[PDB]
Amino acid sequence: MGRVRTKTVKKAARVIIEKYYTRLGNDFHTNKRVCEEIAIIPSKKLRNKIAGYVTHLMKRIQRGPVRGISIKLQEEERERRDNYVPEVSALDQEIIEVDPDTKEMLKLLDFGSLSNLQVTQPTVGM
Amino acid sequence: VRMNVLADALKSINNAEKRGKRQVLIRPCSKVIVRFLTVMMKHGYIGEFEIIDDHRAGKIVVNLTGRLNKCGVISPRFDVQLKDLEKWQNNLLPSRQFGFIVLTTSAGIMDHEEARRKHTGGKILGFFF
Amino acid sequence: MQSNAGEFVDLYVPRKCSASNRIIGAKDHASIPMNVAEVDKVTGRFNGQSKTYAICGAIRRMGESDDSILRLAKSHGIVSQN
Amino acid sequence: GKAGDKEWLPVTKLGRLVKDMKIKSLEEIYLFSLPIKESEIIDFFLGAALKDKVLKIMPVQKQTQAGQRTRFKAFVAIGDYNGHVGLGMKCSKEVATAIRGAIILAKLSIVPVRRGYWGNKIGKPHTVRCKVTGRCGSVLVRLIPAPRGTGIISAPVPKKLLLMAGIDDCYTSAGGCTATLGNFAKATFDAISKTYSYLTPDLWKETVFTKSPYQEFTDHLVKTHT
Amino acid sequence: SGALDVLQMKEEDVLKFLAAGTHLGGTNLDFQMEQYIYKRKSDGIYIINLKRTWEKLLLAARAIVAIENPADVSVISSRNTGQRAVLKFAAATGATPIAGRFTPGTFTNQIQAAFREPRLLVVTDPRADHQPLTEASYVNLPTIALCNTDSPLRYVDIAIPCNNKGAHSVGLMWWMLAREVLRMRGTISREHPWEVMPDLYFYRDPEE
Repeated sequence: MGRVRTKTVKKAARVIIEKYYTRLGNDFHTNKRVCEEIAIIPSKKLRNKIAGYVTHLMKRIQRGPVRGISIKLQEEERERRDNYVPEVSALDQEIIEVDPDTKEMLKLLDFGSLSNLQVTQPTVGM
Repeated sequence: VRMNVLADALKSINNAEKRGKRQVLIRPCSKVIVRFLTVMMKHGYIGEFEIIDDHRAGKIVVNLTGRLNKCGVISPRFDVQLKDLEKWQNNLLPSRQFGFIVLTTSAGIMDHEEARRKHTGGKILGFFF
Repeated sequence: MQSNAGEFVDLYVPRKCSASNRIIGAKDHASIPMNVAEVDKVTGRFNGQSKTYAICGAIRRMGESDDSILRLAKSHGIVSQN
Repeated sequence: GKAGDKEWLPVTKLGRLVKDMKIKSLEEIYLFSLPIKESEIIDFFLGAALKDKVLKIMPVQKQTQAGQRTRFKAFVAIGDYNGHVGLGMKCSKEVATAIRGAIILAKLSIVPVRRGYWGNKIGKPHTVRCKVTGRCGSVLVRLIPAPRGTGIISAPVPKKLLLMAGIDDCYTSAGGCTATLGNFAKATFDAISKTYSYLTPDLWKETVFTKSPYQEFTDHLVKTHT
Repeated sequence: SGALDVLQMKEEDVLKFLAAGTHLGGTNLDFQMEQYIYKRKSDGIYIINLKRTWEKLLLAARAIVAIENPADVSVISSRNTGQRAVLKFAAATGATPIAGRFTPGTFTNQIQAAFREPRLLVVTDPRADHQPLTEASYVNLPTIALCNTDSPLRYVDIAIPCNNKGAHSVGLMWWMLAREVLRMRGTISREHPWEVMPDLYFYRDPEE
């Protein structure tokens, strides 16, 4: 057994998926022949490996985002989460009130609106 | 106990200046400490200072700057005869050019530079620079 | 520093930090000049001439610089009653 | 045959301002207490007055299951006779490479010294301003000022450094194990550093806080430069 | 403040401070954070003054203005809450973000390709980004950050107090910071509503 993939495979596998993302299928044989044309792998046995790992990565890339390499459409959805989230447009719900000892600060700083009072019991853990 | 008051005093203001401070509290206030710090103020190593009054002995508070490097005491109090002077000041000062050995004479408490012009030896107390 | 002529010597005259009153050497890489920008104070828009400070590494590394920078701006502006 | 150097393309901000020659002396650099991260900056301002004096070339060696393995550790001094000195240590497998590594490192760590007078003035300072010390792990030195024409009265090791510094008159005394000269020379160099870090009544007048070269010359550095 | 009421805190901003819970601050205190606090409740929670927060905001922001290049005021945050906030900061105003893990040696190397020499730093939370602070004191960088009650001060020149335990307190404060620098330098000034809001400086917050 054994046969844990080396770094020479994992380095180029990531690269080949980033710049030829479109050409990929999810079949072994198709992904082999693409790697043969978009690059030269100087061995035959090495080629049969790099294809198989390119296949095995492409399975996971069709789920959530991989943390070793980037593709375009994930950076799209990244941007779409990072410019507005549907949760709020209001700040925060527009009116939030506070309890005393905060009101005393506001009293001495010329503010006197939009408050509630509750004088919660003593004390820490008690 | 507190055998020598002046000797315990200077170490506070020495320690305090190093850490970076500019107000201190020194007790228990001897007249000897006052006239010391008066001479030390003229030359410009410390600022104006406030004597708090108590019936017990008082307390003194000082405002100081980073100009001071160290004031030490020399104890016990030896005599000087204006030929012993040159030997003392060599060992105790960083340079001939500046630094001030203090002493007391019958003509009062003063630096060594003044005592030489009055022809007065006396008992040495401390130094500073 | 002066001589017989009063001729000034010493290759560089070092700079002396604001809240510690001591001098920082050629190698001392925790000493920072910190530029505060003035404003006109009629519209609250930037106007040119800066207030510049200097702080030594000793007060920085112990965590006393925060008070010093506050006090410096407290004796000037912008700080009123904090 | 074929001619022209091309050497020293700066990757350092401070190095670029020197190469474009908008910083006119090292004295500006030291006044802002900046690091120097390249060895060609110093060798641009100077380079026709810097000598080197290789102090010791010392072996050290550790033990492993195949026996000894020895690396050569050499100390190399550097200084022009106008007030700038430095010192460096480096070790390597072989000799010449370690020496050349130290001649680079010593230029990098170069600093100025402050010279002063005895008790009176007649121009041109000949000695140390004040009585200072410098310690490196149980070795210390006590550089004491001296009158003109006494020469440097010291051991052989600090007599190198102080002579290169342009400090021509000095009294000294040592304390502790000076046999292990790596301590002894680093403790001398420690003392020589303190000269501009010792406050004197001359320097009591307050500085004007002139604006930094980093600030003023930033206009050329807004292209892509770092 | 300085100018009489054309820089002083308005009635509007008070609501935003209180809705984002910035006034609240943790149980543990430091001896450099004593003055910023006013007092305690009847319970463990110590109420930061908002007047004292406001003054520190200004000269902090004015120092970010004082540089003549806005491409070398390098902001840093590595906590997840402080990722989205800083990204909008340094996108809107000319600055350089360093998001996530710092990867040490980036202020002292000549071989690394992420080497930079900035002038200022603006850090969230000293006790997540202790690494850049230590390296700042090797190359003479001024430093600014957001402190809490229990965050110690060391290798920082000025603090900007905040609740900042992972809250709307974070994103609100980075928005306000970017608002001020534009009032002095930019043409956004008028001091009446800016188009950009603090509703996208808040945390990603994993959605349904």
